[PDB]
Amino acid sequence: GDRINTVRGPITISEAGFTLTHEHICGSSAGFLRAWPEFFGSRKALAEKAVRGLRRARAAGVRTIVDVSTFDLGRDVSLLAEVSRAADVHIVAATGLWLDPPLSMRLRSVEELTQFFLREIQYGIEDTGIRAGIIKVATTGKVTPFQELVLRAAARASLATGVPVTTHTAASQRGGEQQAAILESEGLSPSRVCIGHSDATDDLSYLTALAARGYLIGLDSIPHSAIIRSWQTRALLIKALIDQGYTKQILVSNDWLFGISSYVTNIMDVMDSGNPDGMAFIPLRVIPFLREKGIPQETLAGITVTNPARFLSPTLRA
Amino acid sequence: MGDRINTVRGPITISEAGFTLTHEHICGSSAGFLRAWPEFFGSRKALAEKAVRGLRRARAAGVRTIVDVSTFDLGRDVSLLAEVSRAADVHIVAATGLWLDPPLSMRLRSVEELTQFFLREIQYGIEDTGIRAGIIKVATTGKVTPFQELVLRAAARASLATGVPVTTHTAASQRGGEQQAAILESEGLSPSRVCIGHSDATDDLSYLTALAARGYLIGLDSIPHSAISASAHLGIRSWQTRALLIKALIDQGYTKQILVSNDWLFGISSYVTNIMDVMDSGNPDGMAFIPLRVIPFLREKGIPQETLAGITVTNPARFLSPTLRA
Ligand SMILES: CCCCCCP(=O)(O)Oc1ccc2ccccc2c1
Ligand SMILES: CCCCCCP(=O)(O)Oc1ccc2ccccc2c1
Ligand SMILES: [Zn+2]
Ligand SMILES: [Zn+2]
Ligand SMILES: [Zn+2]
Repeated sequence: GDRINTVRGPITISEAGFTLTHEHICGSSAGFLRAWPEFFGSRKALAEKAVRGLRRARAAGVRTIVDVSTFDLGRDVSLLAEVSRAADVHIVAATGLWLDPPLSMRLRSVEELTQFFLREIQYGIEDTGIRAGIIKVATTGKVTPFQELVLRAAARASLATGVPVTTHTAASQRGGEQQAAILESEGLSPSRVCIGHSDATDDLSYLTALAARGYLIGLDSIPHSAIIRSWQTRALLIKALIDQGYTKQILVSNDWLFGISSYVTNIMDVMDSGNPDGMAFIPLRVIPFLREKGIPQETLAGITVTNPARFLSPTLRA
Repeated sequence: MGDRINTVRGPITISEAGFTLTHEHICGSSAGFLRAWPEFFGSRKALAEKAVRGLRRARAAGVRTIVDVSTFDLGRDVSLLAEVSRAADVHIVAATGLWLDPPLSMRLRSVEELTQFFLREIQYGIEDTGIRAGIIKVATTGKVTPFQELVLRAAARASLATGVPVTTHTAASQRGGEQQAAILESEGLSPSRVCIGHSDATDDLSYLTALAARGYLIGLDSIPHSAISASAHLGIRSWQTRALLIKALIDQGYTKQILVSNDWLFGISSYVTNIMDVMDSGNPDGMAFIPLRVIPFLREKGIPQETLAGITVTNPARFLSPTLRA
């Protein structure tokens, strides 16, 4: 133990089950949900939609999701705890920073950012006692100077705790290469890192090189195509990496959410009509699509159960 | 409305406000930051206790009310305001609006949506506290951005629907007040509902008097910032220079347009670490700087006691009093 922190407390890795490693309850901004809950109809309406959505995902086999909403994505761990309890789905909460850090974060040193990430992992988030079980970082283009500080702080928090790092990248710009250079310079093992949004390219050699270095490859936005590139085209990247022998490097998810304020108004209605399966898109469409392309059950179980368990269990490090 | 002002302890009558500092902060931060990382300030309790000591000392020096012009995106925590207002027994008026650091969920909103957010905070309450804003704070860069113009129009519509005043953050060295006033007036807002803030950062009396002559309130609100080289041997600019702008505006006949404040804080995270120690070293009086140093300096220049009382009492009362909506 080696246990994984969830918003309801620690769980053993055998409890994690079928895990979606990149999801959101709500994509927002710090403070926003509590200051303007009517933007989502109400806090109650958002909670009830998320409960129904997680209960839908649970009925399709999901047992754990990783909500990679950070501070600056408006993460509200008390909402996560509520919907987790009512849906009987484990939710792992995140620390780190995404692409919208306020001034009080932008002006911090790497040492200070490290103590904030560590506080959220070791002590708890806000006054809730809920501890993060993953560190989420986002970078753009070439890593900005501040984004490099965040990566180094993330590496340092991970190295003290064994909790893994998952990233937001622009795959069309091959952004994981710069992320990997920085994280390795800190001494972080690639086996502690998921390079996410990696399904947003056709450049397989970029993904294969990262997997061959030990990185987990986050093919985590497949339903976003379903809203030229078909979602089945993105799904075939999973088979491509399987076929090259890197199934133990693959993590798959929807990158879905149940409310969104960090974008144009009503985008949630467009997203939901584009993907009515929500977070069940992965188990209900991608998994059977991979099966009829000849992927065996043992491999799919490895990807959806074994890999997330290894990824999320704190190590220390191989 | 009429003769009642919303505070973090609930409504009070005009007469209760007394000596009022119209531009102050308990904590200069970011949305969510204080609750997510209180040990940045030592602890929430350590920050509350520092604010309470500070407000008590300002109260001993005569202060009865501060206006905390911290917006959502300056990390306003009205629960913290209410706690320290009650412990110090000093009225605190809370703000809505948006400052210079709106997150994505604010940056992508329409004017109609921002108008609703501001109305929510004035008419219903901030977050789930029931505490209603008594002022609308807006900030612009020198030249107003498209989003900042949206914020100004929403602030005007909220002010016109509720009667609560608007107070602004400007770059005085770029005459920021003039672009703001033009946008506000294009929405039909009276200049008498608007304070143009940080106006003591300039020595351009022509800029200050023209705004005053249109009925704007002039926020000479950061006097002690001057109290703490460069390559060109530039020097600082003393706090007495800033304070003499008060006398200048009195001598031009615009006594009734002057608001005076410290723009102080008891914690700050929206700046490089350790700026708070530097500020407290430079101005140990905190928010008491106005009553303990500025008032006697102006008295010493022949300004009558009753003129100083009108500036620090009557002008804020007239400005804060909700004005115009049946
Ligand atoms: C800016 C959208 C708020 C949620 C961002 C979370 P993400 O970095 O994982 O990826 C997303 C997630 C949802 C999106 C919806 C519309 C457009 C782009 C989107 C990108
Ligand atoms: C920029 C972080 C300070 C919070 C904003 C307060 P303000 O914009 O109303 O005026 C001040 C108030 C205090 C300040 C202290 C150091 C640097 C800048 C300052 C600006
Ligand atoms: Zn992302
Ligand atoms: Zn995401
Ligand atoms: Zn300001």
